[PDB]
Amino acid sequence: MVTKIIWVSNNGKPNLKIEFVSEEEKSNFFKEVKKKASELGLNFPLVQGSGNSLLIEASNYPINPCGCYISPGGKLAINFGKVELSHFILPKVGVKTEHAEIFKDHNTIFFHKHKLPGVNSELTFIPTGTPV
Repeated sequence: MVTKIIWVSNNGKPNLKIEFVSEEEKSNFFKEVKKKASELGLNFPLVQGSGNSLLIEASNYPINPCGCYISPGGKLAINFGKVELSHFILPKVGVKTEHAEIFKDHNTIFFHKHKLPGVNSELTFIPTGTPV
């Protein structure tokens, strides 16, 4: 699983760090997400961080809409370019309605402030069928 996500700031811009239980899981996610982005004609700025982590880098509107940005209201937002990429990614990360505003026919989510309030805030996930 994705163990946690972290709002980080790199070179003054918001990124989302994504940690995995293993390097194998990280590598599979990287490959699958890059494949899906390519099939959708998108340059999705998912980059390597470490053996077990990746980063989603900042958006570059209007050249490339995909990536992280801070919304006017101060929420960490991620634009996935197309709804199909958001739909593909979110269940693999574990992001659900309790974590973010998610719209069925739109390409962008907004993390709730109370879940990810700022830089270096972390959000951990519950493994699906974990015993008490």
